[PDB]
Amino acid sequence: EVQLVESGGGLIQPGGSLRLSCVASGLTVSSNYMNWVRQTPGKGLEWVSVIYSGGSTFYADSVKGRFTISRDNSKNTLFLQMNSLRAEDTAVYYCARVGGYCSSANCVSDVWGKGTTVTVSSASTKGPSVFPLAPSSKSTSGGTAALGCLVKDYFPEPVTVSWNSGALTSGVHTFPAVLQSSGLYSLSSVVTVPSSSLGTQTYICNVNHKPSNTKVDKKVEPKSCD
Amino acid sequence: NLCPFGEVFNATRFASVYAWNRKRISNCVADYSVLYNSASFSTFKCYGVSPTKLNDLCFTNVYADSFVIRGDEVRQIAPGQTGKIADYNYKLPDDFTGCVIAWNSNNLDSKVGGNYNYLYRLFRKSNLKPFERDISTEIYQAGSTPCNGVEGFNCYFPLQSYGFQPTNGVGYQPYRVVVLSFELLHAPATVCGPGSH
Amino acid sequence: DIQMTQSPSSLSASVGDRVTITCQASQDIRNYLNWYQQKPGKAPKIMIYDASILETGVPSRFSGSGSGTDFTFTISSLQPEDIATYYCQQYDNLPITFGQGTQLEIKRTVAAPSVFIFPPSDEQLKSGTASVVCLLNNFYPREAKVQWKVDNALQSGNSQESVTEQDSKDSTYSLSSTLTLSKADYEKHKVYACEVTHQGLSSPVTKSFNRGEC
Ligand SMILES: *[C@@H]1O[C@H](CO[C@@H]2O[C@@H](C)[C@@H](O)[C@@H](O)[C@@H]2O)[C@@H](O[C@@H]2O[C@H](CO)[C@@H](O)[C@H](O)[C@H]2NC(C)=O)[C@H](O)[C@H]1NC(C)=O
Repeated sequence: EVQLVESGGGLIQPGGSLRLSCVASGLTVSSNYMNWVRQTPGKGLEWVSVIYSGGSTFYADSVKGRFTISRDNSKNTLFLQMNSLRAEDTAVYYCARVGGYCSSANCVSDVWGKGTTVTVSSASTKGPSVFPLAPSSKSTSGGTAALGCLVKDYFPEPVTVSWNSGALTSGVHTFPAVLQSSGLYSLSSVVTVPSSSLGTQTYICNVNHKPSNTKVDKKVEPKSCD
Repeated sequence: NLCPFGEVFNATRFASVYAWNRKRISNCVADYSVLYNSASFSTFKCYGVSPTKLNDLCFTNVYADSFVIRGDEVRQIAPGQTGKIADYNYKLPDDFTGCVIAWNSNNLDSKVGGNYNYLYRLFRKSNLKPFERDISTEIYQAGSTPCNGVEGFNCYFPLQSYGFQPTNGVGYQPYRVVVLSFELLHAPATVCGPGSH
Repeated sequence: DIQMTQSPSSLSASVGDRVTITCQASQDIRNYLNWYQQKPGKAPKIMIYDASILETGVPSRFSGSGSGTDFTFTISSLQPEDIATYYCQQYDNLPITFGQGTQLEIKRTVAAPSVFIFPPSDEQLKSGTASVVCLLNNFYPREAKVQWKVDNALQSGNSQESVTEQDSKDSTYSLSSTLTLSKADYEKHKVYACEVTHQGLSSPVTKSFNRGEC
């Protein structure tokens, strides 16, 4: 196996800089063709930069003059410096060794990393607001009740959601975030439970937003008539 | 006695770029008009030397390097260029004083089904110094595990084969390249041109 | 540069069916073409080396063919463990180019959606915003119309829909429609409803609620 662990993605204002790092395991970055490739959700995969084992570097036209690829053989890490970042550079960046050049017996192993999200915007970091999607008669049908948590008004991405601290797993649907008109992301995490479990079992959703250091543990209780 | 320029140009067989051939022109008179009059050259670029004035000059030695590459790689045979060929196969000095002549050879070096006799180097630790030739077939260690001559994971054969076929695109068709380097040392110039006193 | 064209951009096929994806390069790339499979959320995984070579671990149902400027990626018998986005990539010519992508959807029996509705919580109303959440769960096909009726008046612009990925087991989808209003706008009306039109329903289903309590 070959592992490519990446880091350095985060929110950065237009014009700022950012250095993405990619540590390798089971692969010498100074002896391979190491590639940086970004993927915008709307456009798809896009090659960014490549570095040869001998030291030669090449960059894409949308990237030339602004980015710079490099490496440290002692740390065995591939670096991508990004300057004068524009809003179009917002994507998930991967480090990889593009496989191919196959002989009859052996090929070059194609190994991709995990990816880091680089967001470029002028909006400041905001934390999420967690509200309870409460179970009720309108949410009960066929002996199965539906509850959940509404994570609203957060920036940037991502946000991790669990239920009962990883205990409740089956029937959990966490919708992908949508960018609201106010420029803030918002999503919902629903879960279907038995209608009888509304009284005994306690349901708590755990929302974590690392970009803002926000940790919320909201207890979703059924609707009440006060 | 004339210099054997036709010996390297109209040769029936050429060498792979990683094992490029070199003919040491010495003790002869040249006829550079025969090189210019041939209008079948698709690429003819001289760096430093003046082609017309080259006729009325003398040099200590001349070197004619010959090899075959791809079409889209002919641009790499130039002073101050980077790529697979310029770094791991054939490197020109940044102070190059000579000429690069490349012509398409799809009707000579291409075979239906694939002409896998021409090879190039894919993996190499350090770049090639100018006018260096590396013909080693040592298994390239791409990782931290030793190879011990056996090919496998992270252990690649450093030579890739050109798939030269007559139906390839222009960029992947074979091109024959001849590089002329005029060396003028502190020694009796023994390679003079037509108009030398 | 080399422009890569992948067709189709999205295709739906049942289990066990034969899936074929074509890829065309703007110029000759010989056999230097890879095929990648990217699961939802994961990173692109190598699926086919050099047009035809099959990566170790990939089942024998996968196959690849073609050379020059035309290539094809084929799945003989489709299984639900294969739903992903597939790309064709050319190297050996910089810049390395990819395809636009091909979504894979597993056809199944039409399933009616389970419709729920969630009124805005009191904790959110105390902040000055009201978000009504209509929820459709476990349905196929993915296409479904969701309209908002506020006192028998179609509300547009406030709604915002989000669909989850196709489940790797049920091959079903889930949709959430959030309608956001201000505190005064939410107090302006009494009845809030979401009307769902879907193939699995013989008629549109409406989930409604009155402000305060019914
Ligand atoms: C490489 O190509 C031709 C070789 O000319 C040869 O002439 C005879 C020896 C015959 O046996 C064949 O090998 C060739 O035709 C040179 O170009 C001219 O070619 C025409 C015919 O094609 C010939 O009549 C001319 O004499 C040739 N001109 C010369 C010899 O100056 C060409 O110059 C050769 N290249 C070099 C560097 O010599």
